[PDB]
Amino acid sequence: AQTVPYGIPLIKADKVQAQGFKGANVKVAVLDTGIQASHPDLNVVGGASFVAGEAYNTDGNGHGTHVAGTVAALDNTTGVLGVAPSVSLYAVKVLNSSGSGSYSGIVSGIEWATTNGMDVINMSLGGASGSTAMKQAVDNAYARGVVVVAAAGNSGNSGSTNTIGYPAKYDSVIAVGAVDSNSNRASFSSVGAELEVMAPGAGVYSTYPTNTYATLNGTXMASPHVAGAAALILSKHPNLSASQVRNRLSSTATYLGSSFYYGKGLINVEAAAQ
Ligand SMILES: [Ca+2]
Ligand SMILES: [Ca+2]
Repeated sequence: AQTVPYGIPLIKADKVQAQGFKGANVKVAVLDTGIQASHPDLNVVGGASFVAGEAYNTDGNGHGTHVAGTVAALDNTTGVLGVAPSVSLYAVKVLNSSGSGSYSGIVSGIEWATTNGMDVINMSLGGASGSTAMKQAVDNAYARGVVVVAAAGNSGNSGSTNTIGYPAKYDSVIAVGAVDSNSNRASFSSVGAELEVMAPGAGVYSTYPTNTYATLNGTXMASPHVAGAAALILSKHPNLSASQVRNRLSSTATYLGSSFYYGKGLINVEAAAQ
C-alpha cells in the first residue's frame, strides 16, 4: 500500500494530480549526491556525474535519493508518492558520499542540465559564497527557460541577519524556505530579503538508500516540493515561460507572514495551476 507524505496534500498537489496532471513529459534534473536508481519506487531515465570515480546511478549518502522521491516517487501501491510522479527524472551527481562538492562540479551540473534541455533544476544545496561562474550558469539557465529552484538554507533567523545562501541568493533562482505540518516556519529555515516561497521541509518522509524510506529535515526537503509543483503546472500549461511558471507559484502562495521570514508564503499548486 502506498503512503502519501503530509507535504503532498499540504501544498494541494493531490488536487492537481486528481485533475489528471502528474508531470508527464517535464524533464527534472536533481543536482545532488546521485539517486539509488534501482529503488523500486523511483524511475531515473538518465543523468551525469561530475564526481570522479562515481556514476550517477548510485547514492552513497542518501540525501539525493530522498530529494528525488519528494519530486517523483511513483504513484503505485508501494512506498511513497511524489509531487509529480510522472516526470522524466535525471540524476546529476555533483556532490559525493560525504555531501561535499566543489563550485566547479556544481557549475558543470547546471551547464549539463541547460544543455540537455531540462525544464526544471533542483539544487537542495547551498554554499556560503557564490561564484562568478555559478552566477553566470544559473542566469544562463534561467534565460534559456529552465525553472531553477534551490534550498534557502538552514541557518535560522539571527536578529535581522540575512542568512540565505548561494545559489538561492541569486535572482534567477527561486529560494525556498521550510514549514512544518502545521505551516509554521521551521526554526532552521534561513531568512532574508531573497526568500521567495515556503514548502514542507520538517519531518519529510521519502525514498532512501537501499530500497528503503526515511525522514529528513531541511530546506533541502522544501525545495523538491517547488520543483515538483513547477513540473505539474508545466504538464498542464506546456508553453508557459519559466517566469510565467515562477510567477504563478509566488503570486498564488498562501500568506503566512512577514516576507523576511516567509517570502510570499506557502505554495498552493492548485491555485498556481488554474
Ligand atoms: Ca509509490
Ligand atoms: Ca533567489
